Order: sequence, then structure tokens, then C-alpha cells
Amino acid sequence: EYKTVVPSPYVKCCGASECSTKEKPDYQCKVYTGVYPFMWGGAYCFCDS
Amino acid sequence: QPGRFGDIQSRTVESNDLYANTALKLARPSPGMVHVPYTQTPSGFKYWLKEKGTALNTKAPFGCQIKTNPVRAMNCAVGNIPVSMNLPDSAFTRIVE
Amino acid sequence: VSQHFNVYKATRPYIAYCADCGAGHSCHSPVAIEAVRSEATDGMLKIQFSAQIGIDKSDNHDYTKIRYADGHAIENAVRSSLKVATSGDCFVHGTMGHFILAKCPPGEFLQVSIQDTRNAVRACRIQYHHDPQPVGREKFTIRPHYGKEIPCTTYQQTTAKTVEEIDMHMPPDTPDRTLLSQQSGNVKITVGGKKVKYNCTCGTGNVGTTNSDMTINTCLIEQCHVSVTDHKKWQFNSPFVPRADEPARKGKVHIPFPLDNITCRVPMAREPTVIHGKREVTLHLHPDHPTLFSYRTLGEDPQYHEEWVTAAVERT
Ligand SMILES: *[C@@H]1O[C@H](CO)[C@@H](O)[C@H](O)[C@H]1NC(C)=O
Ligand SMILES: *[C@@H]1O[C@H](CO)[C@@H](O)[C@H](O)[C@H]1NC(C)=O
Repeated sequence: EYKTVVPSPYVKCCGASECSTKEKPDYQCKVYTGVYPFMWGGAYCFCDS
Repeated sequence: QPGRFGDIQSRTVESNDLYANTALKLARPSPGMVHVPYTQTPSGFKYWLKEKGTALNTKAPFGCQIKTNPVRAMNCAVGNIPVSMNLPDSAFTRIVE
Repeated sequence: VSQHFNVYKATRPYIAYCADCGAGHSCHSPVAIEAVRSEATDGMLKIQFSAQIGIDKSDNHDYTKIRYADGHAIENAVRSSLKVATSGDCFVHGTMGHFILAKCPPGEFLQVSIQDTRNAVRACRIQYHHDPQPVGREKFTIRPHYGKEIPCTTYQQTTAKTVEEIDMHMPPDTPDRTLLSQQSGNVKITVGGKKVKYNCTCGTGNVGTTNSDMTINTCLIEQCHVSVTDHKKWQFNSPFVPRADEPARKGKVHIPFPLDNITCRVPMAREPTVIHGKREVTLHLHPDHPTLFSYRTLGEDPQYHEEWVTAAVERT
């Protein structure tokens, strides 16, 4: 039986990122355009969109 | 194939290839929270551990007893065993005796 | 002995998002659940846990305390308040750090809870199937005084030498909207003993104030953004908190309770009643629990059958 490995997401406040291919099995990676995480006791970004 | 036996494969235990076809798939986070949703077909080893069927142990002709680590079929009852022997001269008794 | 002290002295508990905090409402809790592992055929199940059991907030090794996180501080919880639950109620066989070792009745969910310093109950509830089954050919419930020995796998409580580990990293910037204080046109920042990352719009901004209070006489309390930015400790790389860098350097910490071979006693079913017909027999089977019965003929075509027997039956 397998084991899915899921790391902490990377959030970039007022920025953008790029997907990078890797050598892992069944590896997936995506970047989503406009977020507003609201981490806890705050929004975690000073950046609306 | 996903969700069936051998959805992940490896040549040996210590091998380092790890073929995997599990239909993993990411999803957009729900607005306002930090999390990474995804969907993925559940394990095929765990599926096989229920739907595997009946073992050769249960249904073996001639009363074979299928056994452990050295895969063997103990005590099947088939065929004949030809045997040839070369007896010494001292194993017999003289007719005059 | 100090290896445990060192490995647990660089790490702190955290706060994650729990979607059902005991009443059907989401919250940010100190007792969020990360993963439930069930590899022991003994029926034991081991669960991960954001709080830390067996370590004081003063970092000393105390076996009667659980240290958690609320806000930015780290307090102590009474270890006797640890509850693990399912449909019924569980028995805890061992605890160390992020891991619990419990044995539970069958259910459809799993719940774990503690008591904070305010004597409030913080709990997290997740959906977990948990229909355990013993080893062998009989689905018994409680071990007998007379039986057989069959091999079993459990989670030994050695907590010393293990191959498996979990990743660890630096926590990210922690937003905190209570660090802003407003005066008549002034914007006071009350640092409580911890560096604060800073960004306003109209006036100043972009300063990491290494433990310095400030005031802003131009901007507004709604025109700025603060976040505690000190990182002296590690924490587990959960998917419910973000990280601070894309290179993402990681640490490793060995986890306790490895898997080991043990022998677990099983019962034996009472022999059936055999009635000798002509070229056939009849069996009266009286089980005390679900029991597996099979037959086969010792020929060229075996002509077999297999079945789980739950009630008294007759088979020819
Ligand atoms: C500060 O905030 C402004 C907008 O509010 C943003 O453009 C800038 O990148 C931020 N700087 C830092 C260091 O976060
Ligand atoms: C138990 O014994 C088997 C030998 O059959 C061995 O391969 C295994 O490593 C042992 N330990 C386990 C299963 O934890």
C-alpha cells in the first residue's frame, strides 16, 4: 500500500510562482491565481488579489 | 492501473524505482483558508486484501498442502517412483543355510 | 538519555484548522489531528496530534503534562485529561510527543480532547472507519483462558530506536491584529517581547522591529499589517499551515512506537457433530462467533467450498 506525501503549501503575498517538474512518482503540482488565505487571527497577506 | 492490484510496483523491496499509477489529482483551495485539497483512488493492495478470492491452499488437487517461505506443495499423491538398488553380496542368505 | 531532550527541545506545538471541533463547527485548535495509522493486526491504532505529550512548556521531561499552543504562548495541560473516543471510549496504551497509542471500539469517527489552563475542553473530531478484525479464522471479541497462539504485529512502546521520521521546518510569519494600538491620529505598536515584521502604506513600512515599540503619526490602524516573525523552533510540515520558502529546507525527527512481532492468543471452535451417511456426512456446527468453515475432496477435481458461519447450521 502506498503513502501520499503532501507538504505545506507555498503562499506568495503580492507575487506569483511557477510549477517545477520533479522526479517523484505520480508527482503533481499546480498554481492557483488569486487567493486570500486568512491564516489565523489575520489575513496573512496585505494584498487583496 | 488505479485502485486494483499492482497500482504501485517495485522490482524488489530495496529497489528505488516505484512505478505508481494512483490517479492523484489536486484541487483549488476553498476561499479563505489554508489547505491543499486533492482526490485519489484508494489503495489497490487494500482492495485486493478483500476481493482476492480463494487461495490455492483451500483448493488443491490430490490433497497438496501449500506451504511457507520456500513455496512448496507438500504430500501430493500423483505418479509412481521408479527405484533401482544395488544390493551387496552379504545382504542375502545361502539356500543351504 | 539526553537525545530525546535535544530532539524535543528544538520543536514546539502548533495550531491547525479542525473542521469539526466537537459541536459541528470549524475552529483553529491546538489538538488538530494529522493522521491515523493502523498497521498492527493486534487492532492497535496510533494517531498524530498537534499538541505534545510528555514535555513541559519549560522543556523539561515531565510524564504528567501536555504542552500545547494558544496564541503565541505555550502552556501546560493536565495529562489525566487526555481522552480518545469513538462510538464508545478508548484505552490509551502509550503517549510520547505527537503520538498516541490507543485501542478503541468500532465506530465511524474518532475524537481526541484535552483541557486547557482555563479548564475548557478543546476537541477535534474526524471521520474514521475502524472496523478491526483479529487474526485467525474466528471473529472473536475477548481472549480466552484456553486457546492457541498465532503470530501478531503491534506497536511496541520502546520509544528509543526507530527508522521512520517526520519532516520539520521553521514556522511562517504569524499574523496578529491585536498588536496595533490606536491613539488620536497615532498608531502604536505594542511589541510583547518578540520581533514584529511590519508594512504600512501611507507612511513608513517594511521594518523588522527587533523588539522595539513604535508609533505612526501619519497612517491608520486599518492601513497597515503586522506579523510576529521570530523562528527559534521547528514544527511539523502540516498541509494546514503555509511555509516560508520555496527551496524549503527540512529537518527530521524520529517517531516512536515501531512495529514488532508478538503472539496473540486465539480461541478454538468446538468440534462439530459428525453423522456418517453413505458416501457423505452431515455436520452440526455451533459457533460462538463468526467462524470460517471450508472443505475439499482429495482428488483430481477438488470440489471445494468456503463460508463464514454465524449461526447454528447443518451441512452435508
Ligand atoms: C508592503 O505592502 C505593499 C502594499 O500594501 C506591497 O506592495 C509590498 O510588496 C509590501 N512589502 C512587503 C515587504 O511585504
Ligand atoms: C516479524 O518476523 C518476520 C519473519 O517472518 C520478519 O520478516 C519481520 O521483519 C518481523 N517484524 C515485523 C513484521 O515487524
